[PDB]
Amino acid sequence: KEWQENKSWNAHFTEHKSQGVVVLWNENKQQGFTNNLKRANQAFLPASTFKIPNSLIALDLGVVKDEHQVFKWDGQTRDIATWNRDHNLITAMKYSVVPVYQEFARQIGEARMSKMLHAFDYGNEDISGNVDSFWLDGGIRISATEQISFLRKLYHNKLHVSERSQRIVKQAMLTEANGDYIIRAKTGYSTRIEPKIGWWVGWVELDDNVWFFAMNMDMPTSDGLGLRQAITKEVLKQEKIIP
Amino acid sequence: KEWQENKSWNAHFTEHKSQGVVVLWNENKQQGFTNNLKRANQAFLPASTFKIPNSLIALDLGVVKDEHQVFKWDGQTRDIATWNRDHNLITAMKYSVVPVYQEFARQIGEARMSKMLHAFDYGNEDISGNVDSFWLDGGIRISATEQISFLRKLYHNKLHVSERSQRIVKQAMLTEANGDYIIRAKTGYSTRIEPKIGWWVGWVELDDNVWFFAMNMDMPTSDGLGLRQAITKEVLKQEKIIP
Ligand SMILES: [Cl-]
Repeated sequence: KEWQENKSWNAHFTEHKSQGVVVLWNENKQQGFTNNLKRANQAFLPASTFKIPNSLIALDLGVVKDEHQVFKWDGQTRDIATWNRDHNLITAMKYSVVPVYQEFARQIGEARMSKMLHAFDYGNEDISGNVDSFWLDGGIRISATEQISFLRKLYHNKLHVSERSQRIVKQAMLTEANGDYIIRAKTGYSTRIEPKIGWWVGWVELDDNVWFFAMNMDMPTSDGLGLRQAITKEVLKQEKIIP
Repeated sequence: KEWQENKSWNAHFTEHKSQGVVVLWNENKQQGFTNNLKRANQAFLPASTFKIPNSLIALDLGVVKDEHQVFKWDGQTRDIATWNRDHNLITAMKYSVVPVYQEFARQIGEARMSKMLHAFDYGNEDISGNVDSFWLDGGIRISATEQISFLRKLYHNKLHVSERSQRIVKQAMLTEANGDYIIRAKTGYSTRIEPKIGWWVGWVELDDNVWFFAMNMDMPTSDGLGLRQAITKEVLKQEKIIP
């Protein structure tokens, strides 16, 4: 649980006229690195990163049966095109399809949702809002360092849900894989309360180690959204974690 | 019809100066495609493609605890540099580490191995030869279309082992992923009995379909190994399956 601040990464942000935080955790060595200890420990709305615990709970309670169950589009056209189609758990996570996840949350219900999040130690002690809204409207907050602590539990199958639920969600988090590395992760974009931010949280699997990461950054327009991944990958490259 | 022959792809073999087959299977439409209906049905030694059933059997019997268990290098240098290190199930499949897998076969034993392959309906189901080498220089043979038949059952969690064993092995088969597709697959190089061949078998996961593949090509020399993937992706691209 030992930490180093590297202000030198601030350059990856200033390059884009942005502000933000990257937090890395070396699993083998049990050491953390961040450009900004303060912001690393500040709590923000999780927006679509909340689909990770939402997925786990829906699977564990059998709200969702498996990763192939189809959730049919409701016929209402929303302004994100990829939402306007049938989804399973994999594609719902891939395209961050809020309406699907909102239906999951309703079936979970407020009482089980609250208890499972307490079991996960996820988020602030007193959450609030409606069950299908709280994770959007500002009823729950989490810091990049707290995202890492949660992801390390999931990695290790240590959360208070079945092993099966955790394996399925880790499959759903798969984002990139090559001969050098696998990334399992989830993006977020929080717009409903200031400051508007983007998220990318997850890990990098190597042959010999795993690097957990969580980043957030100011995101006043959707124009910068690609920086969530690019800035994280710049830091991974600089740190020789990926080529 | 159910099966369609597309000699068009033969051009990918000769443009890279070799010979072989590709079999594709459309899961949604239950349709098959190959450039050589004949060689598609021809049985060869599975070589390291046998790591898929071997892994499944090892996990299900508890010979292997999970994907993190470490198999320590014995300190003897072998031909392939990447073998000369510690491995877990994920790295052992990535690097095709025969020594690890032989140790599995010995602990499984001839009687359980034979029974399991009967229940998998795997190729000629014949394990005459060394229990720790039959897939390499022994009596077992399998066709590309029998590979696909087996791989379909694995995809659907319908092999006679636990769901957990199947999900772990499908994780271990992860070869490539991006915003376009996921490939789960395993390579094979058979050199001890003629004709020498290369395999690549697995599947391509898309948003709303899965394309199983099984391919084998002549490999008189280890210089063509790279072609196993290259010819398959050439075919995949031509069929508009991957960009
Ligand atoms: Cl996976």
